[PDB]
Amino acid sequence: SRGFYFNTVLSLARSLAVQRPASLEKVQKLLCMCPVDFHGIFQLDERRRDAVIALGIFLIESDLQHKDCVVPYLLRLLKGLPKVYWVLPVAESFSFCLVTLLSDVAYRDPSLRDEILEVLLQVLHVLLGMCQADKEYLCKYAIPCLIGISRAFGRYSNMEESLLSKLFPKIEPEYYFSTISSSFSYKEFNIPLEMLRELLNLVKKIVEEAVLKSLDAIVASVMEANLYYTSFSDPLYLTMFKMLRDTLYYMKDLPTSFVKEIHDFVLEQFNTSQGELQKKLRCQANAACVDLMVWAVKDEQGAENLCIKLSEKLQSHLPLLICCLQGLGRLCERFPVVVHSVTPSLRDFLVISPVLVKLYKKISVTYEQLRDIAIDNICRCLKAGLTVDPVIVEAFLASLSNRLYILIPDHTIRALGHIAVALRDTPKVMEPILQILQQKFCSPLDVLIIDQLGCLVITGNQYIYQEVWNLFQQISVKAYRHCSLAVINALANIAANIQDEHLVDELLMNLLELFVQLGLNLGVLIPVIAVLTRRLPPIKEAKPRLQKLFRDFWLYSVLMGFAV
Amino acid sequence: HYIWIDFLVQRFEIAKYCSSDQVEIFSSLLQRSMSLNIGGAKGSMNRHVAAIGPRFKLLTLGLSLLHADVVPNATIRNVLREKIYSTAFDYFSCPPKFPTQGEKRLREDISIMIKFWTAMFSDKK
Amino acid sequence: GPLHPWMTLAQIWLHAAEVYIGIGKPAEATACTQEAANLFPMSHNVLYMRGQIAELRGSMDEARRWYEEALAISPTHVKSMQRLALILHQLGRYSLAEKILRDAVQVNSTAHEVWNGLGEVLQAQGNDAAATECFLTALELEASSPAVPFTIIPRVL
Amino acid sequence: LSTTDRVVKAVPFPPSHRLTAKEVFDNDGKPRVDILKAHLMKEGRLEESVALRIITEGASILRQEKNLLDIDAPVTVCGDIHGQFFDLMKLFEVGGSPANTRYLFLGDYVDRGYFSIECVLYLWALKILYPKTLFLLRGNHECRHLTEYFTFKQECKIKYSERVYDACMDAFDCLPLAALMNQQFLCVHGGLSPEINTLDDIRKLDRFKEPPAYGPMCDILWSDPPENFGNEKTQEHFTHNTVRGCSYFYSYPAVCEFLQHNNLLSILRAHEAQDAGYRMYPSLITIFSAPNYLDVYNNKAAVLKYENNVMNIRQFNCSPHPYWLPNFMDVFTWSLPFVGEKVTEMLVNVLNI
Repeated sequence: SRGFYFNTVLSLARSLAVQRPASLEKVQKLLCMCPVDFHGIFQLDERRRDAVIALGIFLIESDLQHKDCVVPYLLRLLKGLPKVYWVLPVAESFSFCLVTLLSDVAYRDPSLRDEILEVLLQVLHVLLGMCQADKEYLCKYAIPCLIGISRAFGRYSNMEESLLSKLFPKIEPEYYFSTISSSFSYKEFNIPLEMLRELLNLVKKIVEEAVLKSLDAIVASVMEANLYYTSFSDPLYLTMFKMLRDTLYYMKDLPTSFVKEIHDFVLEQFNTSQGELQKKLRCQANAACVDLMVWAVKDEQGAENLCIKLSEKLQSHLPLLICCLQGLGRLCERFPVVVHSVTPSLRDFLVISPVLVKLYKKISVTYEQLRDIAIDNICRCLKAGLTVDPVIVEAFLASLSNRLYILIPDHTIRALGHIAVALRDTPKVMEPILQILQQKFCSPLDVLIIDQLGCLVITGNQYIYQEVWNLFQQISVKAYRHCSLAVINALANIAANIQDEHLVDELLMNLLELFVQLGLNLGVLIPVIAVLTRRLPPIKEAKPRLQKLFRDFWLYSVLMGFAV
Repeated sequence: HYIWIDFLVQRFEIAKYCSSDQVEIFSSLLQRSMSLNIGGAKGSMNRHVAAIGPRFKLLTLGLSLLHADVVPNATIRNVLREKIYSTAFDYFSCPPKFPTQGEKRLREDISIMIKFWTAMFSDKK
Repeated sequence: GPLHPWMTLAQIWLHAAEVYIGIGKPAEATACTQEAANLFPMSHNVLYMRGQIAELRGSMDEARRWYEEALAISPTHVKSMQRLALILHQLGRYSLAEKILRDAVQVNSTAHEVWNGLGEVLQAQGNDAAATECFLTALELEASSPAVPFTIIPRVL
Repeated sequence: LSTTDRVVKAVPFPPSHRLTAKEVFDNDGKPRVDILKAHLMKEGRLEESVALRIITEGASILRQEKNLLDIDAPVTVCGDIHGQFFDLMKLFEVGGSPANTRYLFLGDYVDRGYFSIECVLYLWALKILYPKTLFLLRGNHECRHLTEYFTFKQECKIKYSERVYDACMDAFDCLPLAALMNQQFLCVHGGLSPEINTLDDIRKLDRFKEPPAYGPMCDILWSDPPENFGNEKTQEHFTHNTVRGCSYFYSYPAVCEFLQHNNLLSILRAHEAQDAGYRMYPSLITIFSAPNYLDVYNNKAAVLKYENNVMNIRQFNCSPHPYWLPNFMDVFTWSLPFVGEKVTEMLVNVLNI
């Protein structure tokens, strides 16, 4: 659906970018079909935008060749952008693409970072200049351009393949072109504090409310006079808080005054918004403010104060609660002392809060996302707290077992299985786990139990493998009906996901032994045998025992008539 | 041409059993040589008596290719047979004249004509 | 009276079917092309349309057969050889495609798709300089292409 | 064994006297539904004029009914039937006789089952007897495109006539599109539409037509619940159904928003076969009442008894039904090609000595 002109232009650019070095005259031609300046006022059509994009991809993939000629063209174009004639809005997407390729170029080479950053703040300063200084052009093409350049301020990729390259494949991206406020997802760019302080000043200036009322009023006046946007306040609000979180998400070693100031600003905004909202898009902004507050915590005292605040909040919007859980996990992993305070609240929430029951929730016959998120938070919590207190996990699974003896048992079983699988690097903790699973039989929960123990078997330990084979062999020799399809599915999964070859051959020969033991609905194991054996090269020589088992199996198969 | 055609014949005889890609090349080479223009002064082939060897040798090679059961479909065979018939008829559109070649080089022409006659007679499908 | 009204009717039906081909409705296209083929069963353009509908359906064999049959009638058709070269290149045989492309460019040297396909085939080899030159030729030729060929207007005193 | 008399004598030979209007309707015009039910279960047919009279009077009754029926609880709600007449009979056995049980059917009387005309005749007779207590909704197959693509048209032409088929189709064109149940539930065959936010958007439709290729009524008849339930990270209420080629899937937030804005509890629908006869997703419940779908699915059927603000699922198994060759094909069409093939082969062998 790309067309013909676009596809061949992209093919030409990509073929150019692989020829290193590439002759300068070809790039000069490429700039020749690129637009040129007319008295400082530019024009734009689809083909010129395509040419600009293709030149950008060529420069990106060209291993940073001949930047001295193209980069000045690009910065002149971005300088002339605010008054570019125009023939989801196209302008915001074009600005998104150009800011993206500029950001990738800035990350690739450090010598120009100051220049690119400074022209960036200059152009947003100019935009701030005339936004609050006609209404049709400003509404149609100025603020949408602001949103487009806002969507990708500082986000960048650290991959072997450039970022825009993934945006335009060679044969998910369309999602980025269909939403309203989507975005993208360690050399620590040396942005001087003055630029960051200026950016914070702009953020504080734009979050004003009176300007939002004025722009909404003028938009309504334009709409009634004779566009795709309806109300700019909420999308804007969301956009500036989002990129304020994202740009400062991963900075370290900053002066404490700036941290204190931003913490005060974010807490003020959060409490004001929370007070106002007790009367939709503001929930994501509240989550962003919460994340900023978690990042803005440096002392233990504030850490447990925040933990208490969230703990009161939990036992009273869904993404807000998810981000609250994520922030609680972040605090618990960053500070080990608060573990003893955070584990009881989360454990009680899992084993009891009514919100989980309502989410699960007459229904008479005659949920998992928050569940496993909390379970992963528990795993992170105990793997962070095991550095200080080695006996905390013992009391922890003692409490879980106590809850087990005293629906909810399914949650307990799943949690215990997750702890057992996640903590393979621990001392002999899995032996008590298998002990309690074996002793906790009696029962429809046997299916969940057998699936959990199969997941544990996937780990691949010899002793647990021997015990589980004893149990499964006894179960098979016994023939309940409900625990036969379960066992065959379990061992099929095991054979599908065993890695170490020693146990592979051992289980293969032992399966053959079981099959020959079945020699007095019988050949139901042969799909599992085929699934296992499709993972090895042909057998030439082996133990004569295995040859005897194969001979017996073949003679039994032909005598039952399974060969024909 | 008299020896080039012999080289082509032997190579085609080998390639008929050996491979299955040179067959298309041979078919394209044969198809683009003859034409269905039996008429006054346009046949894409000389009409002198002294050049009846290569003509009928090529026609016999085409017939042999047609009789080997190699071409899959049933619309190329119609075109090939029509072109062969057209060229064979086109040869006979001039007043008869007597041969001018030497005593040798004349026996083999008669032998080739007899071979083509036999191959044409055998064709019945 | 003369035979040219039947040509006009067949061209009408083919033009009608071409719109259906451009939107993705194989059944109506098949009905229209069968109706057109009721008059002339051996026309090459009707075989081209049959190959088009077979390719849209999703078969890589019937389209090849139809294209070969069409090329066996009029060996100077460019669209048929272009499509055959495309499907052959996507199949894997990289030998015959170059020869067909060279024959096509020898016959006519104003169709940009020929240059584009030639460059795409050459890219899989490694001599990408000639591929870039072919791409340059293709887009400079396409820069001035008309809706229909200019030779439609009769050349008569 | 006799070469003229029938071998399997326990099957009684159907009467060749097509029943007249006086034989099926009593002095007051009420259908004798026990007689009619026995005859149709015996694969008996009606005279063309009586079937046409029943269908057009029923269409006229629907025509005089409102777009949105105000049916009160208690009710037994039934999903797709798809021509499984003997399973419709089992459904009525399990749910209770219409003489003392209120019923709502969600469509798909035709399409895939080979007793579609018996289903139509029996449901129309019940509609005659209980015009304000038994209701029949439209499914997406109750249109010309699918009934002409599948076998219903051929069935009509074999057993009745093409004109009887067209009259039946116009009656299906008369079928109401939706129900407002206990002021709590929107009941439709398929589901929701981006263009339906209130019951009045349904009430305002013009239903007396062939279903269009697009729009809210189409979506009502054609839409499905999504593949993943409870983990819908996506934010779009309705997304393009790439399997069907038209209309949309609707999401759980969409349903919850519609229910809250309209003060509704849930939505009752059909359209997708279920191994148990039902699925509970509560914002949504699908009910499916066609057991052993296509004679191969081996599924159970269920009905939903809605009473006293309780949704009581009642399951039942499939029942035997008489056999038909595909597409109601006759023995001449089936066997004559093979006869001609084998006789030609023999002649070829006789000559190729």
